[PDB]
Amino acid sequence: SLASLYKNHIATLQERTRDALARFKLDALLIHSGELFNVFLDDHPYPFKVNPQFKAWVPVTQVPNCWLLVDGVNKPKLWFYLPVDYWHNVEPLPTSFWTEDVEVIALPKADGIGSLLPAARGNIGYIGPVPERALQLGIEASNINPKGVIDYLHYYRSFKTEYELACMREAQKMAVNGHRAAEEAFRSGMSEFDINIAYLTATGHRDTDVPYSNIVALNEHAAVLHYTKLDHQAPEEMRSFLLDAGAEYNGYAADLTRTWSAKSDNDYAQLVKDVNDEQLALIATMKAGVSYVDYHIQFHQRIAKLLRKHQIITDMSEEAMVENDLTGPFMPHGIGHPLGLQVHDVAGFMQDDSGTHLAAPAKYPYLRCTRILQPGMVLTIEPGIYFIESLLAPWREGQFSKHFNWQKIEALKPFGGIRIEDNVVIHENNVENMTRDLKLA
Amino acid sequence: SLASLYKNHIATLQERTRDALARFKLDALLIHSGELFNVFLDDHPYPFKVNPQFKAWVPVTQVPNCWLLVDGVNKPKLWFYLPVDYWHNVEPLPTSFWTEDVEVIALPKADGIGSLLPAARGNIGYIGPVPERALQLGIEASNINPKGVIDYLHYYRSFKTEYELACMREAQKMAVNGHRAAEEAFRSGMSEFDINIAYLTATGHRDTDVPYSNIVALNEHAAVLHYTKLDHQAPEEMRSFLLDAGAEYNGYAADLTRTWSAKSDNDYAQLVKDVNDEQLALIATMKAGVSYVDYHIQFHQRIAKLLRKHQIITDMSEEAMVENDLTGPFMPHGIGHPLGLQVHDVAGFMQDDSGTHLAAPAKYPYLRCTRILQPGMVLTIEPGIYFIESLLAPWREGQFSKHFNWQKIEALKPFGGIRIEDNVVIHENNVENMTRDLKLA
Ligand SMILES: [Mg+2]
Ligand SMILES: [Mg+2]
Ligand SMILES: [Mg+2]
Ligand SMILES: [Mg+2]
Repeated sequence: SLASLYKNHIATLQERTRDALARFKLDALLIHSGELFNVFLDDHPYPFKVNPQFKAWVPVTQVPNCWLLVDGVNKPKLWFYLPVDYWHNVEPLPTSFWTEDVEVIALPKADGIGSLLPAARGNIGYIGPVPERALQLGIEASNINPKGVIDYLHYYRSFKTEYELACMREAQKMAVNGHRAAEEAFRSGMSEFDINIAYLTATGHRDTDVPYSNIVALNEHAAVLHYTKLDHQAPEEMRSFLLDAGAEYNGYAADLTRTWSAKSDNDYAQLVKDVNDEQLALIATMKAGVSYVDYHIQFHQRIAKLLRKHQIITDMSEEAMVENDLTGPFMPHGIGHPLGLQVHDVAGFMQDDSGTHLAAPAKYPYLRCTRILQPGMVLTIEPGIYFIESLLAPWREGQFSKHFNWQKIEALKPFGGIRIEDNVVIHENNVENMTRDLKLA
Repeated sequence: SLASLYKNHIATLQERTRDALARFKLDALLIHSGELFNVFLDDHPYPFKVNPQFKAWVPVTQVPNCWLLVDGVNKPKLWFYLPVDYWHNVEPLPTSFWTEDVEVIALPKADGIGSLLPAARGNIGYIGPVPERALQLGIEASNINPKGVIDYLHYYRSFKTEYELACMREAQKMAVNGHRAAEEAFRSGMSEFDINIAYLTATGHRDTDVPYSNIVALNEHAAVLHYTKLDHQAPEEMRSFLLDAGAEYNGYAADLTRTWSAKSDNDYAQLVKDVNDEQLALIATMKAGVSYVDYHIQFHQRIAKLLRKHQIITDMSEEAMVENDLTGPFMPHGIGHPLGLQVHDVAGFMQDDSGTHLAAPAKYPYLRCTRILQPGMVLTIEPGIYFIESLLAPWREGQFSKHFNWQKIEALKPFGGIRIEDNVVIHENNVENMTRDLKLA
């Protein structure tokens, strides 16, 4: 099943590659997995992060010095770095399903790749993180990471193959398990550090191989959007927990966010439940052929609803709240973004395979996606509401200050904020919510 | 007390810097903490690894875009990157023990540094991982990471101040706690992954912030010198555990290795005990004024003694065993190296402040230290005995094959290997074993 899906994946990628080579007048693409490099003045290596364009073809993510030659017609060729040394642990020559559709060739020495490459290299496009290596290998200067080919392929990354979707559902499983374990850790009164430990234990991940840094935010930290630190002692009293964490399977990411209240009978808990319901309703409105921006704006309308309902903003209609941008400081980020091999996946602004860029509207400058919904797309939906003094301050001084319930805002600050993130897949007649299909409350 | 020590530290570094600047004809050093950089084609950042030369002055290890300006006479100036935006964690400048000896100035934008630096930059030497940024700031290309100054400073990093020693002792405490918890995990039959969890829990480290990747090796994996993988299921039969792991405090590293046998009554357990005792005896022989190579060779003699005692190598004297290099494949690495801000600390081969280089002897090409011991040096002592087929097998094709007890070697291979590592401080008339002072058995 997964194997046959992978045969389709290879066929799709071969077609895209063939079209790209035809358009940009190239013979083939040489895709480099990457190389190790050390910290300044030290021999301490940075962790290896594989070229996304490399793992786009094959599930090999932990091996540098690998090389993929593709022409869209012949069987893809993979030179797989296989050093023989007693120092390091070395990955064996892979023989999994994918090796049936990809010709795997052992590469004992990294500098042995040059003699194995095609004789004529003048029309080969190199894609990889080491341009100097490409130049050494006889790749023409302009064929080193050519932006036209890269943009083309990125545009087509927007549309996931069935194999990719299967991989992403598998990542969803791991992330869900992690989130449940983390919630249990929170309920037990554990610190952010220990909660993180519980998440990693449940997922089988290390902090060095999660698709992105975990956000384990207790209380006020929930209002901190890029919170990546971990307190080693639990707060004096538990109030709230925002967890933005995910997982990875065959290079494909899940990226989930859940928010919990320590108590269930306060304003904050009610607000969390409301954000949940609004998120689900928004998703229920989603369909192909509609701009993603529409859904961003839509959630700002829902924010206006919640602000009015909870008496956070008073003496103003929801419509006027949106018109005057009062909802702006409460969700100062976008409703979400494409998801795939990368967490913030490529082509979020790209309208065609020629690289046409459509920026976010000035009113919502941090929106990461301006794409028309089409079947095959995988997108995050991550609405939130936060109470951030630096953003609220100018409002307190301005003409709309009287509309803000500063007392209640102060009362909500110690709870930080709320975000609820699912990952969905656009289909012809519906939207598949992978996260909720796994019943993550 | 740490404040007073730090004041002394500042005085020391000031004088070193003054002398270096006078010698290599510069007015000041501009030392850059570093910059974030992302994965190829992604917005996923690599973990931040501070410039060792930067944390050499101040205990700031997690903040990019910081700049130290030092002339060796006036109070050190530190522009501390302190951005004001509703993302990540917002807080004021540090007011810790070190902020009275250094002038700390908030830097809200990374590109604002250039207008805050002295106008005359023709004689300012840049030290940092971003030469391009130095060029942008008008630093002469020949003054970007100047070899003379860097080598000089590296040479003097060999001699730790009292502040540095204190920090290293704290790191020792952390690491010792980790090793104890890890041994306990091992005895309980836990997988490498769970043992690593236990280590991280006891030290309070993350995999992303350990000074070097943990080596958690069960059974045969102990024969793999750089084993940084983790099995998630415990092996069928527990036989051995080699743990090479450490900790960091104020940017200063501890690096410890311990080896345990599942059973206490077999040959392997006895060999582990013997290696431990021989390590301790070697350390008991250590003296200032003596070459480190002497101690490397000495431990090869001790290895010869053990191999003879255990009937692993037969019918050859210890002296002849060393002369013919039969002990070679049993410890294919150095006896140790300088330790400090970096794990493999600097100036290991550097004989003077002019950068004179003394290579390891050809017989022991992987020895990382050729220094004469002097008071204030911190060194690792990490002897080991391993059973590595790729290194042992060729001896069967040679004239000394008859001296190898291949049967016993075959019996010992399932246990992998043994390494016992302590971190020691050289003093005038004694050697301080920080690790054993903490009673890590
Ligand atoms: Mg997220
Ligand atoms: Mg997201
Ligand atoms: Mg060491
Ligand atoms: Mg070590």
